[PDB]
Amino acid sequence: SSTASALGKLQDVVNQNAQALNTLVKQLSSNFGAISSVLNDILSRLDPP
Amino acid sequence: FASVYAWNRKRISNCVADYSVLYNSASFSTFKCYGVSPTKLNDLCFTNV
Repeated sequence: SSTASALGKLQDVVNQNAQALNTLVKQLSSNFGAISSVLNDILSRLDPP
Repeated sequence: FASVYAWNRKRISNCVADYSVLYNSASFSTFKCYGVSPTKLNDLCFTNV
């Protein structure tokens, strides 16, 4: 009831999962060398070639 | 007009620009645009010109 930090393993697992998912979602916003990170903009501004 | 070493620079904002009438005229010898297709110049609203 009183002493904390006795459940490090479960919290560590949850942290690993959440961090992996968060970085996967954040990776979506990168530029990757293109001119924009959102596909609706690039489709609606350029020519197909 | 001016020379090449004292080129006039002007701002365009708070106006309704029509590019189709400018484009369809054949008086322009060359009209080559980068990053935007001229045909789709009439569906984009900008910040400053």
